[PDB]
Amino acid sequence: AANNSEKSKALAAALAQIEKQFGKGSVMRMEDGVIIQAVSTGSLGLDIALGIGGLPRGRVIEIYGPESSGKTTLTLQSIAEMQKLGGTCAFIDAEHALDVTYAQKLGVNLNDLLISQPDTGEQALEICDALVRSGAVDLIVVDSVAALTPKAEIERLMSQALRKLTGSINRTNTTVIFINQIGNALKFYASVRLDIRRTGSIKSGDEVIGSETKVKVVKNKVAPPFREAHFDILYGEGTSREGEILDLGSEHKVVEKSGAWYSYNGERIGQGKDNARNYLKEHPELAREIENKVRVALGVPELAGG
Amino acid sequence: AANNSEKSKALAAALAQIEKQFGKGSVMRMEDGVIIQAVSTGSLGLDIALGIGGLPRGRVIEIYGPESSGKTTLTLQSIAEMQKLGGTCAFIDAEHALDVTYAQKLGVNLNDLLISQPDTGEQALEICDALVRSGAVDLIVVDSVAALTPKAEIERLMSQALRKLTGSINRTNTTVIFINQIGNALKFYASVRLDIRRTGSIKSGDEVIGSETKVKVVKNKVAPPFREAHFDILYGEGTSREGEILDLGSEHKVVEKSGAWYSYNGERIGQGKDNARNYLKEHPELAREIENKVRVALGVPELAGG
Amino acid sequence: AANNSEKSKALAAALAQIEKQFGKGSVMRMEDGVIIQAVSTGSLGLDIALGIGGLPRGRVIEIYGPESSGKTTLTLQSIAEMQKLGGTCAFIDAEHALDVTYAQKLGVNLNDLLISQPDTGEQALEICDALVRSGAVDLIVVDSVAALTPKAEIERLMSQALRKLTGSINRTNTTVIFINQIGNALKFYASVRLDIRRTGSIKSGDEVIGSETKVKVVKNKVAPPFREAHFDILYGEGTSREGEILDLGSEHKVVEKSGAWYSYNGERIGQGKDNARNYLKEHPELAREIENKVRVALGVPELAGG
Amino acid sequence: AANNSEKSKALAAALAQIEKQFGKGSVMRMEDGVIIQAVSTGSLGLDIALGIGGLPRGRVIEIYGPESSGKTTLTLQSIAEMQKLGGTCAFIDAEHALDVTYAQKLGVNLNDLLISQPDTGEQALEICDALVRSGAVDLIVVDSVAALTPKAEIERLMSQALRKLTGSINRTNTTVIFINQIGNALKFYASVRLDIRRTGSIKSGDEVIGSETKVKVVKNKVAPPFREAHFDILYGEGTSREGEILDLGSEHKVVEKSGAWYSYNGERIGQGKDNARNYLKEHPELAREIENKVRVALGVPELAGG
Amino acid sequence: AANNSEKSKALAAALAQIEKQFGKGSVMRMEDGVIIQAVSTGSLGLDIALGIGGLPRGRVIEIYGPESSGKTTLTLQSIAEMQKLGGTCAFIDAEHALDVTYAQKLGVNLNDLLISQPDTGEQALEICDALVRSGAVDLIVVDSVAALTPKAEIERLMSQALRKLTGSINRTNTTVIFINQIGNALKFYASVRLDIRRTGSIKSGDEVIGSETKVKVVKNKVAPPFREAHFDILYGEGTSREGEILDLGSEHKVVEKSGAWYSYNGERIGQGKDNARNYLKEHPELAREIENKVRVALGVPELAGG
Amino acid sequence: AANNSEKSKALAAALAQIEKQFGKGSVMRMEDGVIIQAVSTGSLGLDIALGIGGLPRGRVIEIYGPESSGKTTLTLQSIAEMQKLGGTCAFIDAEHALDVTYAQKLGVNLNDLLISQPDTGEQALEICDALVRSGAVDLIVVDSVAALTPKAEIERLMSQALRKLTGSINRTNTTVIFINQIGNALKFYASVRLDIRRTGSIKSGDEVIGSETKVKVVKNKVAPPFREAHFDILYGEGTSREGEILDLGSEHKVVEKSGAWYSYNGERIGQGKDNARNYLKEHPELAREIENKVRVALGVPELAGG
Ligand SMILES: Nc1ncnc2c1ncn2[C@@H]1O[C@H](COP(=O)(O)OP(=O)(O)OP(=O)(O)O)[C@@H](O)[C@H]1O
Ligand SMILES: Nc1ncnc2c1ncn2[C@@H]1O[C@H](COP(=O)(O)OP(=O)(O)OP(=O)(O)O)[C@@H](O)[C@H]1O
Ligand SMILES: Nc1ncnc2c1ncn2[C@@H]1O[C@H](COP(=O)(O)OP(=O)(O)OP(=O)(O)O)[C@@H](O)[C@H]1O
Ligand SMILES: Nc1ncnc2c1ncn2[C@@H]1O[C@H](COP(=O)(O)OP(=O)(O)OP(=O)(O)O)[C@@H](O)[C@H]1O
Ligand SMILES: Nc1ncnc2c1ncn2[C@@H]1O[C@H](COP(=O)(O)OP(=O)(O)OP(=O)(O)O)[C@@H](O)[C@H]1O
Ligand SMILES: Nc1ncnc2c1ncn2[C@@H]1O[C@H](COP(=O)(O)OP(=O)(O)OP(=O)(O)O)[C@@H](O)[C@H]1O
Ligand SMILES: [Ca+2]
Ligand SMILES: [Ca+2]
Ligand SMILES: [Ca+2]
Ligand SMILES: [Ca+2]
Ligand SMILES: [Ca+2]
Ligand SMILES: [Ca+2]
Repeated sequence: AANNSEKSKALAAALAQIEKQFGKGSVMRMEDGVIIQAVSTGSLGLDIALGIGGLPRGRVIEIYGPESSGKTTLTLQSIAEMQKLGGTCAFIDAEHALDVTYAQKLGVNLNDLLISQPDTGEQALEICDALVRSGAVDLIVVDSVAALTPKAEIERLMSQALRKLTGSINRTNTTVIFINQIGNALKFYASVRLDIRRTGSIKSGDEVIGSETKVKVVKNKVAPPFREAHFDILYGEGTSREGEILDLGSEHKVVEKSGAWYSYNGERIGQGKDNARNYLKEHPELAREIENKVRVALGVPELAGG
Repeated sequence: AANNSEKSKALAAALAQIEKQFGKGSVMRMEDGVIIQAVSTGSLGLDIALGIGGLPRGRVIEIYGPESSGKTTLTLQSIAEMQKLGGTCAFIDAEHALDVTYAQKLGVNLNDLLISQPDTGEQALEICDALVRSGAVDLIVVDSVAALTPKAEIERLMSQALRKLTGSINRTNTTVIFINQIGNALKFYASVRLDIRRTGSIKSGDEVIGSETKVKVVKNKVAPPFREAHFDILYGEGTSREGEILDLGSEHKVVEKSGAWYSYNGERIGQGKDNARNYLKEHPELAREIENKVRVALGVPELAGG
Repeated sequence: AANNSEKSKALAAALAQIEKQFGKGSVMRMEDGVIIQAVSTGSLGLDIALGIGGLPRGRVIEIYGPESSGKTTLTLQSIAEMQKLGGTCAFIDAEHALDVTYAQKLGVNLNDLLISQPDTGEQALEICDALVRSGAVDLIVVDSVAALTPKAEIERLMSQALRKLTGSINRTNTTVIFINQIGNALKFYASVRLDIRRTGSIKSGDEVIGSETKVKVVKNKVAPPFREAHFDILYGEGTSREGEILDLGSEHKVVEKSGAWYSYNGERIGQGKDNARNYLKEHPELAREIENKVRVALGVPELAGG
Repeated sequence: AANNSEKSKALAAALAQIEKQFGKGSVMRMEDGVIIQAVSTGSLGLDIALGIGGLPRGRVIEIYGPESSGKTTLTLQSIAEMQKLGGTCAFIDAEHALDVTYAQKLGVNLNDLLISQPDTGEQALEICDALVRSGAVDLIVVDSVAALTPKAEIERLMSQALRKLTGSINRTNTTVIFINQIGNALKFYASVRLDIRRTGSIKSGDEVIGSETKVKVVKNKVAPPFREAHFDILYGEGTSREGEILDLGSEHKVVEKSGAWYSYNGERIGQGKDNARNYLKEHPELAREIENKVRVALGVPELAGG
Repeated sequence: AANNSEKSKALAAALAQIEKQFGKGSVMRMEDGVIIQAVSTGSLGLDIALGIGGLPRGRVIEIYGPESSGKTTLTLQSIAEMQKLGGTCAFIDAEHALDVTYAQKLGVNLNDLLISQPDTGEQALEICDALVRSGAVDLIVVDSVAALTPKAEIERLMSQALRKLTGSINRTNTTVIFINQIGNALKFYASVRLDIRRTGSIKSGDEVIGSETKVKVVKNKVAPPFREAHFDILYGEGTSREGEILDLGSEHKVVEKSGAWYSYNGERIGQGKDNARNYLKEHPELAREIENKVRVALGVPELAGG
Repeated sequence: AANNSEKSKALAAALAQIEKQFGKGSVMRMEDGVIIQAVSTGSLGLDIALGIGGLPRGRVIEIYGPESSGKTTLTLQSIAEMQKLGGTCAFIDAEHALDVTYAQKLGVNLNDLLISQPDTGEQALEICDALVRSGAVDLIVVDSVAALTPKAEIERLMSQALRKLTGSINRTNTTVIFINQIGNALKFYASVRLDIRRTGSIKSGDEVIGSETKVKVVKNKVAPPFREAHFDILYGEGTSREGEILDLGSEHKVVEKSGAWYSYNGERIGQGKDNARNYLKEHPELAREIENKVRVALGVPELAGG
């Protein structure tokens, strides 16, 4: 009774003192929402699972998973989203696999993309630090952890580098994403860790044209962890974000399914999911409007409209 | 003399204080007119009997009467009228008898009609409350009182629900109509109670094509009670409102009967009542113009023209 | 000399003060013309004798004379003229003698004619007052004075009624004509009093087809009194107005008689009076043009052309 | 030398000042031409002698001469010419000799001719004044001066009348011609005075069919005086104007005499004068064309062609 | 350790005392930058090699080198730059080779250029002194050392003159440049000595249109000596300064080479070096903006923008 | 050595004592400048030759020379200059030759000019004395010496008069100029004596439009004597002062000759001397600005600008 009031008073005061003393995000409740500066992953479901609506800026991010699970796709979409915000992006490459026609399809502006193919793991982290320290680079993607071979071996690395790097990152608000194939110092320094995997084939006839994808946020220091997103990745197209908008939009009653049609605000979008997705692809301002309504319904920060 | 002046002064001051203290409509004179936000019943005669020109918005309405007397017809017309105003409508159904071809003939837009077929009487009133609380539903029809069986029985309900519901209704201006076949808590919470019954057959040859209908306003908190309306309900067509317009229009000298013809503003409408009704059906803007003149002559608020 | 100037100055100033104090028309000179809103009697000669070109609107008119002298004819023509102006007319009948084929021949539109056959003299004047008070009736004919029997007798009337009626008439600009067969309160309230009588037969062979008619304006408050008009009334046709136009037109040099022909503006109208009258009947716009020239020559207001 | 220049400068300036001060026509040179609104006399030779091509409008004209010299003929032709211009004419007759078959032969439209046969000389001049004052009469012929007997005698007249009449004539542009048989006040008020006389017989066999006629302009205030015209007047036909056109036309080289033929513009008109005159009578538009060329050659204003 | 701190303390204090006692620039470190009032040489590379961004004002300058190496070009550009600053310039000529079409192409305003062709070496230095002493001449070019023949010979000079001249120069802030063909007193008095030579031909086909040029700063009292600049001199155009801006701009990452294009601030300048140079020639405010960014990157004072 | 120092010390002390004892101007060096209250002669060259920039105020001036050499011109210009200073002027005339259109062209305000034509030489000097003694006349011109005939002769004069007059002149600061045609007492009392003569014709075609003029200051007590001025006097225009400004201005480097143009402060004045003179005439404030710079360069006091 007064026991319960006394107990809730004490919990609140402790939670507040913990946040003051150890920093925001140090203790959360598992289903907490958010009251934030983020860059979209290009997946609405993943932006929602992240709680703040995207990857947090000025932080270290790790994305790991088996090859062809969607890691590079997610980072190229993040680059395209950051470029849309007006930000400058760099790709530090130790894998030599980038396909720039694909990057372009995902919205990356290659004219403005910085690229580095470093001579060693040391050199990769030092170049990464130099770009962070410039104060003029907004997002860096490092591909990939394992490939970051020490000079001695070519003829604790991660750990001292990450110490130096995180120092720089905190001063300049640069976002840095490491792609890791499936390293340990990363586990503590990262504010967000994503576990991505293929969960099924998508097929046209017996031609596979894509993959069902699951991403789990296994570490999240800016909103509660362990949320998941499920979306399609289509060959040549990346995340089917328009599909997410229709699915989540209909689920949360923003978008109507009227017989065979998807409709929004009393107007038809398309007959069947493929037609409706294509219409949203052709009408990106409408797509963004609907997306933002879905974000608001779920308590997730909006993206830029306009 | 001065006795009479003193007496009239005292009556007026008491009536004014009663209205201030107990609310408008608490004491009226039986033939009072009105100085109001209403939705039409689809019957001109009933809108006139209601005094304010329709059902009052933000209030509870009860419509009761024997089966096939016209209750569902009146509520579907009210839905069509509310949709014409731009309002969102819901039908909460415990009778499983709705005919949507008929609803469409009466002008209901099924695309925009919310529908619920609840699992119990409790569930019906809770869903009704949730829709009222949304602030986004303008009119709810609940069919029907008796059918609202308590969960325990399936395996005071009305009374506590109506307490909660009327609280919500007053905050959001939602209109809620209960259809009752021939419950007690309704008698006090309802601002308007309608008693509807069939009073005769309408025939083509020996084929009955409709029914003469009488509606009595047995409770009216927004204008004086106990007025009545008489109109035809035709199978497949609902209230013969064009017939009411010609009848009341001619009665109150707005519409002329010139020999065999009905005429308005010096122009023929049709030869005989059937032809004139059909012409008004084909010329709804004229029908509304004449209807509104009749309303004005009787001291009843107008509907939207245009 | 200066005596004459002083005397004319004094007369003028008195006449002006009398008009200001007692109202226009209170003192006139017997051959005064006019500087007016009127409705034609259907007789050009009578419209001229009235000075203002017709009966004055917003006033009481009395027309009296022996039966079959032309009273009803004059009032039906006045109705037809008022309807031509767009005005609404009523006939209050205590004589039960109206012939509506004749009324139609005289140009009355029966569709728009209000009719009343009152239960008593009181009822006649009360209905007359109600029509005046509507503000929507332009001309009322009351037939006839003597027939207006008091209720008590059926089982001062005129006088108190005329007091009330003239009050209403002055507010609404309604014209009211009383037909009187040959009452006293009428003598003062009437602005115009007409004395009409038959003065001779008109014959085809030994078949009488009409009557020579004399109307004397015995009271005139809107222009000088005691002028007279002489015209034919033909069975089935009313006043021979085309005959008046030719006669007065030729008299005042507007219309030419060239040998056997009547001519206007250098063009033949017809050979002999009957042919010329028929031509004007067939060419009413020409008839009106010539009529208006005659009115202008005599200092009488014009009618509508077009 | 400079004497001559100084003298011509002074003369011109005086002539200009005289015209400004005393009016146009006050001083002229005897052979002056003209730079005018006129009505033809029906004689080309006389229209030329008048300088302005006809009698001046808005002026008083006197025509005097022995009986049968051609006075009435000239005035009837002037009437016919004025009617051709669209003007309204009046004949004020104290002689009782008019032959209207002759007037018609000369082109007078009797339908439009006003006629007066006054009771006295006074009455004649007063009617003349009233017609002038109308502003609607273009030409008045008064026949004849001597016959204008004073009332007293029947049981200075001309002089006070002419004062009043000339006042009216100047305001309204009416032309007034007085025929005088062979009065003194006329000598000064008239702008033009014509002296007409027979100078010889015209014969067919020993049948006289006409008369050689001489007209002298003894007073002319609109162009120089004392010019003369000589022409034939034929019984029943008036002035032989076609003969004048051929004579003056050939004299001034407009018309050719080719052997026995008269020709104009390279085309034969007729063999011998009689045939050529008749052809011009039958072809009045050609006659007018040739007449106007002759007028132009002589510096005389043209008539209407068409 | 503390040995090193003690040693660095002592060096700094000595360097500071040397500067105070012998003057700024007396001891420098070879790669020192600068913390200055300068006039541009018209070569960005040479302005950079000079450290302060141009020739120092209020000082003596020597420029020496073989004929046609670019000496006169550099001094005419310095004149044009000084005139751009609003300064008054003089050219003292003992060589008689000036081409003023070329001077104009290089931006010299001939209207404001003072010119002297002295009678002897003595007279040249005395006129130079008089111009310096005026306090109204900002830059003097003396062409050329060897040609400055003593009067006695025409029928130590430099040394006593330079003593007097440097006294005047220090009081008035006049800049004086001596052109020397390849004198000894100059070696000590000069604050800056430039060694310029042709190092190669520039060709269009087999037509030589210019020369590769090297300038070495062999003496520099205002910033460290022995730096070098390499640039093109084109016949008729002088130093290719726009070429320097593109080269140094791209080298120091201010200007982008994107495929075949040079670009700055995200906007194309031109396809290939010639087109980009011409664009900068046509857009001098942009050229200056880019030049100044390059200066800032290298630690060199800026020029006036605007 | 010390001989030279002793000698220069002695000279200076003697010169200083001579000035104290005999008055300023008693001993000068021939090329001395000046350290003064003056009125301009209207000639810049003459104002410069006078050393103090004009005639000295409060002194006697003699101007002598052959007729038409420019004496009257110089005195009328002096009057115009004195009036410009706000001073009151008088002209005492024994020659009767003054042309006041010319005086006006030279800038004399005739409204304010006092004039006297005395009866004798005695009377002239007595009136001159009375005007001086008023304390209210600033400049008096006496024309002319020879014409100043003694009364006895009409039926030593100069000498006793000049004694009295110079006494008055010294008290009141009046300037008095005597014009003398080519008297002895004048030679000593005058502070300034001018010898003016024509030295050549100025011609347009073979029309002489003016005269080259030389003025020598043969006596000067306020600055060194014997300086000369040469200027044009143009018929109707007086001294060509704008021409002097351009000539002396260009000579002393204030005004530029740039090709065919005269220019000042970088702005064109006119193409050729005539155009430049006219521009300065139209822009008197500029003319004065340039004139004053020339005066300052020569060590001569300035005139009022503004
Ligand atoms: N160049 C490309 N063109 C078209 N689609 C591509 C391309 N690369 C990848 N994809 C799509 O994205 C899916 C995952 O590829 P992605 O490179 O994003 O994963 P990854 O984990 O970075 O791969 P890896 O480990 O092989 O370097 C692929 O299965 C394919 O459907
Ligand atoms: N589906 C329909 N099609 C055509 N006409 C109908 C239909 N339903 C009702 N009507 C007309 O309206 C009349 C009354 O029906 P309505 O359903 O409005 O009354 P109710 O009181 O709600 O009925 P119940 O009590 O049977 O559910 C009927 O007699 C019929 O004439
Ligand atoms: N029904 C009719 N048809 C044709 N002509 C008619 C008719 N009624 C009247 N007239 C003509 O008009 C004349 C006068 O009739 P009117 O009714 O105008 O006079 P009244 O004074 O109103 O008559 P009463 O006193 O008989 O009611 C008649 O003599 C007749 O020539
Ligand atoms: N009625 C006529 N019919 C034919 N020709 C006529 C007629 N009247 C006149 N003429 C011709 O005109 C000539 C002159 O007649 P006119 O009447 O013009 O002269 P007048 O001076 O007015 O005559 P009077 O003085 O006789 O009244 C006659 O000689 C005749 O040739
Ligand atoms: N009059 C000119 N027109 C065009 N280009 C010129 C001209 N003079 C010089 N140049 C260009 O500049 C280069 C060097 O000439 P400049 O006179 O600047 O050198 P310099 O050392 O002063 O010459 P010199 O020693 O011959 O007097 C030439 O090779 C030529 O390309
Ligand atoms: N009235 C005038 N109009 C125009 N120019 C004149 C006039 N008077 C003099 N000048 C110009 O000035 C010149 C000298 O005249 P000015 O009268 O100044 O000399 P002066 O020595 O006083 O003459 P004088 O001895 O004849 O009285 C003349 O040659 C003429 O060019
Ligand atoms: Ca809808
Ligand atoms: Ca009607
Ligand atoms: Ca006619
Ligand atoms: Ca770019
Ligand atoms: Ca004054
Ligand atoms: Ca210049």
